[PDB]
Amino acid sequence: KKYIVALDQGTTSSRAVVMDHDANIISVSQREFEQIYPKPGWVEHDPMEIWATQSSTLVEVLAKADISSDQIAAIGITNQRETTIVWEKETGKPIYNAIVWQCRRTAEICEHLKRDGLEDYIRSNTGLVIDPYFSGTKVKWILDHVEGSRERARRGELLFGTVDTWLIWKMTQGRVHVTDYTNASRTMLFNIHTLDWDDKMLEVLDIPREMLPEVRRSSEVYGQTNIDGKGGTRIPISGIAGDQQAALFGQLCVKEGMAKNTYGTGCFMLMNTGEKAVKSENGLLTTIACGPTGEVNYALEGAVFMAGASIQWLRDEMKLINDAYDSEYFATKVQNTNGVYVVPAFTGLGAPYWDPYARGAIFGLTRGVNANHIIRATLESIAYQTRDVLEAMQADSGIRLHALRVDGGAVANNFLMQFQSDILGTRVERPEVREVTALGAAYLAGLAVGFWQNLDELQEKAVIEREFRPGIETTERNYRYAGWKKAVKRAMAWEEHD
Amino acid sequence: TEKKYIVALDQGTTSSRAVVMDHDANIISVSQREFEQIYPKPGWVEHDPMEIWATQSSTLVEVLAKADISSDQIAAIGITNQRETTIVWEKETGKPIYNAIVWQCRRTAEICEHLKRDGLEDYIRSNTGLVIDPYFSGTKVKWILDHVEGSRERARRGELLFGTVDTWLIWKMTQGRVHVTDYTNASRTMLFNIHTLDWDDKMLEVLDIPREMLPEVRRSSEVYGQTNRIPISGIAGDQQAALFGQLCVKEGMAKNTYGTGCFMLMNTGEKAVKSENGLLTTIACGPTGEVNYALEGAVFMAGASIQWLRDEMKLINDAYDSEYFATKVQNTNGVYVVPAFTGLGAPYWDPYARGAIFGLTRGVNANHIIRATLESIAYQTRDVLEAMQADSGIRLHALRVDGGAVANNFLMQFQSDILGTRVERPEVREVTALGAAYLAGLAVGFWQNLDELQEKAVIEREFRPGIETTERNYRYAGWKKAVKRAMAWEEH
Amino acid sequence: TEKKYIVALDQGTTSSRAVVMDHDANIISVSQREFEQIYPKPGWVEHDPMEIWATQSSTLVEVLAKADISSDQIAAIGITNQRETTIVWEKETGKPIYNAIVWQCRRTAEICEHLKRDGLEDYIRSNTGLVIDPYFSGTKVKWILDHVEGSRERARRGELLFGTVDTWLIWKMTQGRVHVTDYTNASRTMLFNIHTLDWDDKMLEVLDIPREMLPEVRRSSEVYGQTNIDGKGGTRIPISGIAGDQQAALFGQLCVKEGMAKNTYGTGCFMLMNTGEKAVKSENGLLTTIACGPTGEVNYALEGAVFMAGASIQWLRDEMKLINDAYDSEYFATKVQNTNGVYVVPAFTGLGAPYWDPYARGAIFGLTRGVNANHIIRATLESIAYQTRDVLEAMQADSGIRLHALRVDGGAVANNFLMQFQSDILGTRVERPEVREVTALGAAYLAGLAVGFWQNLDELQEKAVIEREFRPGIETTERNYRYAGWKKAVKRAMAWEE
Amino acid sequence: TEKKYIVALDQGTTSSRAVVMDHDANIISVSQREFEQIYPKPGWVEHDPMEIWATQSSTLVEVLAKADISSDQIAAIGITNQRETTIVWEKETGKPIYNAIVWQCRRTAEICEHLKRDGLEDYIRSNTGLVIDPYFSGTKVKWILDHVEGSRERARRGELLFGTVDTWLIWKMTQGRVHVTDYTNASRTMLFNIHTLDWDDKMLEVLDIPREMLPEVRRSSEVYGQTNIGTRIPISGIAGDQQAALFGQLCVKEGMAKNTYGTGCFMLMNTGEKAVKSENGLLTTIACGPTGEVNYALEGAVFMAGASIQWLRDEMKLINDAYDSEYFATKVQNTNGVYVVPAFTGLGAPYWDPYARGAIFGLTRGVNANHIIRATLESIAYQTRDVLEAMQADSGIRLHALRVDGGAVANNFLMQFQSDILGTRVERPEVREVTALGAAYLAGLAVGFWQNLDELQEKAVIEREFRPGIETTERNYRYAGWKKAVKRAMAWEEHD
Ligand SMILES: [Cl-]
Ligand SMILES: [Cl-]
Ligand SMILES: [Cl-]
Ligand SMILES: [Cl-]
Ligand SMILES: [Mg+2]
Repeated sequence: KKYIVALDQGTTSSRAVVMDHDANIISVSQREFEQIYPKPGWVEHDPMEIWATQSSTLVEVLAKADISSDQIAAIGITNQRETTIVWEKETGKPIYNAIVWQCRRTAEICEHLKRDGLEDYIRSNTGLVIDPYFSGTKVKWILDHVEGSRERARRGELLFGTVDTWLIWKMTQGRVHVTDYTNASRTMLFNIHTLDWDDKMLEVLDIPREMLPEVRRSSEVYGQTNIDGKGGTRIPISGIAGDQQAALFGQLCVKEGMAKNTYGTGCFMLMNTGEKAVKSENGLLTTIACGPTGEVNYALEGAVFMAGASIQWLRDEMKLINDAYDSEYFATKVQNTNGVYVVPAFTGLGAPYWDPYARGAIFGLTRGVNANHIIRATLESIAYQTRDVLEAMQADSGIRLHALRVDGGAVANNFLMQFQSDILGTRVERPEVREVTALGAAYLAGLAVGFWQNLDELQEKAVIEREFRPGIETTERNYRYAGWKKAVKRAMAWEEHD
Repeated sequence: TEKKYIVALDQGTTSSRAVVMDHDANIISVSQREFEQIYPKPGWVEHDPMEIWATQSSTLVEVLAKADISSDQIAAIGITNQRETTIVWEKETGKPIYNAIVWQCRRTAEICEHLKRDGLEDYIRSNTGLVIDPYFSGTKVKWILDHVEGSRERARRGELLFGTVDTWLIWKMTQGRVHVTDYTNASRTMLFNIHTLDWDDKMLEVLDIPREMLPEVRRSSEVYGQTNRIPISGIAGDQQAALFGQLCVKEGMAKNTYGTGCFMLMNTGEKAVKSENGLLTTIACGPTGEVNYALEGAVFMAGASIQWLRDEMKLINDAYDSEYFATKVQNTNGVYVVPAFTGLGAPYWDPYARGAIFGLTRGVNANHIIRATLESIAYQTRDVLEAMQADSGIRLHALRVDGGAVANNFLMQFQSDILGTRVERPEVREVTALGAAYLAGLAVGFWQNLDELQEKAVIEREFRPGIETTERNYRYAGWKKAVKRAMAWEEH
Repeated sequence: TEKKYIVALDQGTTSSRAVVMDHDANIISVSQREFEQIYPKPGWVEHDPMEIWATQSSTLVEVLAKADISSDQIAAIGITNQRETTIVWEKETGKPIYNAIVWQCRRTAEICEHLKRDGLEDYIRSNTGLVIDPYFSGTKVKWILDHVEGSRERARRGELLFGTVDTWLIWKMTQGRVHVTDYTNASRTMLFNIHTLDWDDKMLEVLDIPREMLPEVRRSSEVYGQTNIDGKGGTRIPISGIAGDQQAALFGQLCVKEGMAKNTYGTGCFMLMNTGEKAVKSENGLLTTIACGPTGEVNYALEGAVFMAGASIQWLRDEMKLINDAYDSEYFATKVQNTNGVYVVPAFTGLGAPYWDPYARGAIFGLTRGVNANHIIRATLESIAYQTRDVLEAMQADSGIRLHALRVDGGAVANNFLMQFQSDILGTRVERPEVREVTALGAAYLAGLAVGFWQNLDELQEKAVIEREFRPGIETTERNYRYAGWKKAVKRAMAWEE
Repeated sequence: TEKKYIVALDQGTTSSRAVVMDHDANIISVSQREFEQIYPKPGWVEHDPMEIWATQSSTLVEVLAKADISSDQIAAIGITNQRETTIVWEKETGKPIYNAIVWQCRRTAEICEHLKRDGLEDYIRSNTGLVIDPYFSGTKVKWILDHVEGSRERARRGELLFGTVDTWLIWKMTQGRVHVTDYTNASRTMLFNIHTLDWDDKMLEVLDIPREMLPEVRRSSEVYGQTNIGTRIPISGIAGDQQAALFGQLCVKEGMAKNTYGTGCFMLMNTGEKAVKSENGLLTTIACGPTGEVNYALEGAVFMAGASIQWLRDEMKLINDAYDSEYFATKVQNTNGVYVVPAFTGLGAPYWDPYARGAIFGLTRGVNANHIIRATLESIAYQTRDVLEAMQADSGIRLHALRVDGGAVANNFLMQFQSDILGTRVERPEVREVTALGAAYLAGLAVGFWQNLDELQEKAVIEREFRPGIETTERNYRYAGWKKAVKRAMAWEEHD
């Protein structure tokens, strides 16, 4: 029973990772799935495509490595947060697509919450902001959309889950309907202080309590997946955390004030705040994180909706880059953006603005602007967003970072890391293993079954592959950023409300 | 011999053209010759007056040679040209004292800022019809006088001559015997009073321009002189020649010329309409070549925006023209592209605007952006048309169109739809040449008038608004929202 | 549970695929997974057998997960595969002793030169159906035994096993219990006697291949074994059909009677005609191979493959950059009424059937000053059709059968210009069916027959729909005139390379 | 007025050009104007004579307008031109009875088969210096007469005139007063005896060409007449363009050779006052001696050089004005095994195969547009090597340097590859319009603008030198592959 598997069910792909007791990566597999847009500003996934791709990557990562099922000591599950699925208990059939965290469809529902004066309650009790980001209003949308569904839900016929929950339920043939505190905290239906569902929110959004999973700590045996057969060895699912929380954990940011920024589909900066919730006065989120020994901690979070996804757009939709010839290649073919800024509000703006009516915009164009400039600006936007959240986080926490601890695939991009260093005037420390999300999920799972004894067993794993140090002075820094803010302001409030 | 043809010379911004027409105004022969655009620094635009002349004389010879027409056969020559572009030369030697400073040149921005700051916006609009912008010739003559040590005294002395391109051609053609312009050209200089139909003393003073350097100003249809001997008997600025060639000779008749930029003019009969909506008030030609007035607005980046796509975004070409892609999608998925690359002209006149793209989401693709870039041509045209309808209280039923881009059926239908207006595409596309020919021809009796020409003119296609037109105000609203965000981008 | 589905596994050259079909042979669900093409040196082509395995396994899990089908609802699995591609592994450990050597690999060119030189062309043709070329498996197995010191003695000792991709998959799928191939796949090895239907003693001798390494050879329709994809205590699903991909496509097109032919358009073209129960020896540069009759019994076929078809359009797009996408081909080609006298012979990797000239190289003819880009695009499309005629003239010449119709499949069949011109240049009707998944259908039919899911093919054939029929639109004179120039062109592309 | 300038008109295959130069032979002003290449079917090549006239008159007007030079300041005009290209027109009206049939056109292949069948090879080479090929004017004149019912009878009535382009231009510029040609142009017609220096009645009889349509043949440097462009300006120099280039390169003594890269490329060597017979597939033709008197040359004629680039740009769109052939070609270090045999219009010297058509070989999956561009450029150098070796064979001279032109086709990349493939230095004078210069010299001499070539000889031109950058083994490998490719493009087109 020699390995731990992390299932990392992402916004744009499903991945599976096999790790050994030394905590080295032995095998990895990834499968993409379709991003569905039924209209502009909407974002959907097919839950059966989420399941299929995640189940199949698990099969593939063992097959390719010639690992048999019975050698797996435990599974850890980590996932794209907020994304919302509602299905039939009896058949497993979804009643609607997954509504992705990114989708803006519930803006109008959000306006109602705000009009009803719920801002303070929601922040005080859930740590969250009123925005289409969070699951609660998505659940409402689906129930309002599917005639009869509310009554069925009362009848107990319909289940809600975030993606962790959908996955476990499918992996356990429906025996387990569960979530962890970190995922639950993103739903806007869960009280992050009492550590239970919040009845006022359920009342407000008219969501039957019967739909809801049990909520548990992120390091604990939740159940059995019969991937060694129904007659085989027991393979327990024993770690769950929302992906950004799992990255925080795998970065060993388990002490108050410790922070990381993950570069994925989006960008997400979290700082652990120990056992105490810190209120944001600067447009951030208060959320649940994982303590040293898997207990409930709190974090501050800045969520940026588009980072890597903007590069994917360049590739897949604008076809301005490809595999052979990536973004860093083109970007560095030019010395600046020639005045161009790109505000990547493809799905509205997240922290610290929270404007679901913002839409993607490009500024500063002249006749001598080419593709490389636009490319380069799209990349710089990742760094500019980060500064936005970093500054807000410093204000809320009282803490100035002397170094930015980063992870995610995009960190492989030297141009981006250096520009990030530059625009912040802070060093950036890049690690040798970049997919820290999966590692976090592994550690949680592993700790739960005693594969590891403690986390400090894992202290010496990470290697700072590179340190980036600022190559520009305050004046330039500050000038470039000022223009960013000019761009952002012009992108805001684009979409006409319902 | 028997004089069976009229010749139009159209000296343009990037090429010199010569066109030959018969009494039925059939296009018999056409020649086009490119010439160098000089950019000595960013935003600066110059021409070599000797290359303008050589390419204009050469195309005249070429167009006749190829058609086997001789001089004895030519009733008259009409002259039409890129306006505002400014030349200062030596009366004695015919030598320029500096390049032509092209209408596109932005070198006089500071002088313009000071004029406006000194409170002169109304005086200038009122008396010249113009906006205080580096577009127009006055500031460019000043610049040259200021640049060339000693010239202002030589100008006073009578040693130096000013001309727009019409004046320069005609002077060269008459070997210096005729120093003349028409009203339409003069109206573009910012030195001419459009009401008194004479040079404006106050402008000459504030810009410090000696009166002895200026040509005589005459009708657009009058025999001005001769060239080895053919009568030269028509002159109009190019956009005014196009308006004429479109036979827009009655109040309320309008055209749009699609090119690198768009130039829309509407005839306002014999009365000058003062703009309060960001347009130009200018001189035009009435039915018999007499002074009429017009409202005008130019969109500086139209065709140019597609060229950006071609060459810089490199998203398109000859194989793959914009219409190909545009039509791969049934809309822009909420995208608007404001190609304010050089700022915004009429009706905004914001030099600080820069180009921008709006409404992006995850599923937006290159085709939506290509489409939206084409659409912008139609939106910017709407901007001008709304202004013109506002200034004039004339709501158009139909717009006459010309230029290359009129061939683009997608664009013309979208244009009709976004306007709610018929768009009339003519059979005979050489409207600038026709305008100049008609002028020249009237002047010499080739035609007694324009009635039969009117009668026989054919519209090759009329676009009318489809049901998509009912969305035009929703769409347009999004556009105006985009323009507002592209404005005032550039830091002073 | 009611076994309502058949699954086809279609392990291809560049991807592994899994397809689910119901009793009406509706396509219920498809999955496809790419795997790495290994090019160790120019001309050399490898696959990792563990990647083939992992991707094929994973897609079968994926296709059923997405469709919500469980293993107990599968009546049978049918297997089809990229032919000739060769694997040698250790029986004991399941470990390959070397990468798969793909059909496309040219490494054995010198072995083949020596076979020819040693006079064996007729013996090889008469007994195996095959041409002496690196294409086929036998020399590949020799290369591996030669390369891997000691391997032939272990082979003798029954320690090493040979398989084509069918054989590898089924051995993996049966946990090593079943080492089998079908007649179609075996016929491609150059070690199998197509007349005695046993491994050929002389071939095994000449190539010094131990008979102990070779699988048992069986019908293309017959239960071979059982796989379990659930694990211990799971369902055992019958594996009950096997054909080489091109044969499966033949079968799928229901070309089960003498005279019936199909062409599959892809990167290459693969053309086969059924010759019933009797083998036709080629005098005209074709292959004689084993195929499947109406009840999955041994029939024979003539075959010829055009190696560059679709690939030539890929060249126009990627290398010449004359189009943005392949799909635009027909659009450009049709902007002109003809090619202005141009022919394009895309012999980029030599010429396959009917020529078999590895030394040919691509060439373009008939250029004059007024020849433009669309003339060249149009000619490059036309080449596909011309190369097709080369093979079909040979096949008529070999068989004496002038085709009633040609059934077509593959992406390019969507190209009506191409399909019409194909009809035209052949003087033969082209039949485009409503089905596209003809390889997988073929493998499905064979599996289904074996387990009695279908009693026979009678109603599949009854219910079979031709979606488009192209009829020739030029006379004999013209088609013959045009062809003669094509022929003149090919002759000058030949024997180019030193 | 002081007559301080000479103008030369260089009416080429692709464009008409005018150049105005001073007494030091410095170019004051140049203009070039393209015109349509008309292909009524593959293999055929035509020009509109009225477009030739128009673009040539316009450029003349343009150079002077530009430079501000009046007619009374010009001592003389010299005329040079694309050779062989044939025009027949109506004397009374100036109307052509058919397009110009360009030298390139292959339409008269069948007429040439008959000449060949008739055993005329030797007669034609002995008397005209030429090869039986559609290249030359005579068969093109036959074709036009044959084509236009009643034309022969009109011609005998004096109603129809024949001219090469020199003749057409001078006729047009003199309003029909002068119908003339020079020895060099006439030599290219296959109707003119290069030894007796008069029309050849056997060739006229055999092609059934009425003597009445022919112009007068004169010295290449002599006052022919004058044109009002106003003062009448002396027209006083005419040479075929490649002979004018030879003259402008100052190749006026025996053994002096050059290669001019244009639409096509053309290697000529002056052989003084003696005609040398080619045994190696070249032409014997008329050239100009130091005072513009009759000399002889050997000539290698390559049909497609610059034109192959035009094809790339204009028809294939593989290159553009902004990014040129040298730009792309240099993006790759070789052609990845590709050869382009640019027989777009048949093969010239030394092969003389009017049935060849353009062909590309050696294609593999990794061959890209850059390899093909480059290979197109290389073909220009390979064809040059073909003619150079023949020329060495015919002349008995081993060249130690190739003297080339300074025009637009003779780019750095090509010049370096030329050197490499030859194993000889290439010398490129920084002279842009060497053809026009030749024509200018001729005209100037005629009017005494210059007294002789002496002081022109002493003008130190900048000259660039390229040295061989590869070794024999490679050179010879590369060239062998070329020959392999040529063979396979030969004999492509089915005969009529
Ligand atoms: Cl369980
Ligand atoms: Cl006068
Ligand atoms: Cl079994
Ligand atoms: Cl004369
Ligand atoms: Mg076990």
